[PDB]
Amino acid sequence: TGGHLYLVPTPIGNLDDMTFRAVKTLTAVDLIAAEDTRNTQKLLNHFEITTKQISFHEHNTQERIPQLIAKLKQGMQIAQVSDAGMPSISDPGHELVNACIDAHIPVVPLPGANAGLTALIASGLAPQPFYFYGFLDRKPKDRKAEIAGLAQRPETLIFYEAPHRLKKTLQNLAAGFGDERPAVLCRELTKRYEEFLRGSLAELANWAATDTVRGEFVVLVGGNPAPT
Amino acid sequence: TGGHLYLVPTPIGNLDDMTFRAVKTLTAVDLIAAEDTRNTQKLLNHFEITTKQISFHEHNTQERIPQLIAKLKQGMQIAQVSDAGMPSISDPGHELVNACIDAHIPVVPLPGANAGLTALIASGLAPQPFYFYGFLDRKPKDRKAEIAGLAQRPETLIFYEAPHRLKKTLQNLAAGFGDERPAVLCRELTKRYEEFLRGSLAELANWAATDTVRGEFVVLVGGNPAPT
Repeated sequence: TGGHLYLVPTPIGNLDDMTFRAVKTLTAVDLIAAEDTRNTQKLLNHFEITTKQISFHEHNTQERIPQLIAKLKQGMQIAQVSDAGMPSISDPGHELVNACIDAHIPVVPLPGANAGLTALIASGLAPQPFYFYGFLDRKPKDRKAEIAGLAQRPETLIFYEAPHRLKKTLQNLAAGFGDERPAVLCRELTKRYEEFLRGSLAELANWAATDTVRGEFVVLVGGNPAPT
Repeated sequence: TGGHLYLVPTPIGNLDDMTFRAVKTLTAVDLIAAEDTRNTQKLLNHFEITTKQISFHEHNTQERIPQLIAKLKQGMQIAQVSDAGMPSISDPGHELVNACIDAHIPVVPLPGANAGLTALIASGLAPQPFYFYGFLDRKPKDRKAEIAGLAQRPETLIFYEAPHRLKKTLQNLAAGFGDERPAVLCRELTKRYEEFLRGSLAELANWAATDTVRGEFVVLVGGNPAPT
């Protein structure tokens, strides 16, 4: 059996969100390439997986990718996992995938947890068509602009936001889209205090300024109801 | 404990793509609302789940939703599952979710299999931002038009297509986007003969005319490299 790269999703805060095939695959490969081996090691212990790990992240790629490709061309079975959910949505994973396609190594993606889509289905927002975006820009000036250039998308839009940034990002959202644009926040997805907060953007920006904001948020935004 | 609606993803052709929490949840609820109880019953047997089912699909919604809401307001724990993967992306599920939000019943989405995203991560196409679309229009005239109105999206686009329609849809894609637009087909995702075919749209339309086309396809299309 030739070398195969397996893309394996991991839980987003609930260990039972692991799949049977994820367990078997991580047990079966010769090596697991992880963003955070210390964090990943916790997951493997809980499922009693003994597979060795190798670190693989954004400070590693230029050194790690050729090492990984080489072991794959030798016939090694390798898994790539991220810190939470769906790997290879981000650059370091996506980059290893392209190297595999280039070296004609097969890539087997396992289906599994994705926070943006999991939130989407419970949001009450129209779940199809949809535009997954992720984090808005870190730089204040660059964010206000990428929002304005999205104010006409007619579909549900999906963002992620870090807690300390939620308030300001909701305000910009409301500035660039309109206060009365429907939206939904998903806090603590898959954990004890999982919570959806639904309302307008103005309404949710306000709420963000009054509360203890903890944990990563999914921020869902209804599309423009009359574009162009 | 109040009534809760659980949205539970099911495999897309591999039974190990089931999650631990999916098993526990379907074991724990009082009732499971399924698109195809006969097909769903097979899944429950294999995991030895004995929970009763109730049919729920697009010919059922107007009768079933009020029945379901009522049992939820009584305190019943109910799960909704689709025929494959991620439920409540489609109308009948989405519609039950809105009724829950309206009646202030909690909705707990479980993370799980989604064919469009699972393909995406192995495609070699830029996986972020992305625009999940699903099936293009059934009516020939309405398809050629919805394609032209997407020819400027700069992100990866994700469609689904039925086998007998793959050839014609690839041709229209190439007519409305340009022959040289990069694309990827994902055939038999998660099954024995799982396969990604990567190349230009012209290239893949051609291939569709020469081969035995079986099973549902994911069809991924790179974004316009210079919009507007």
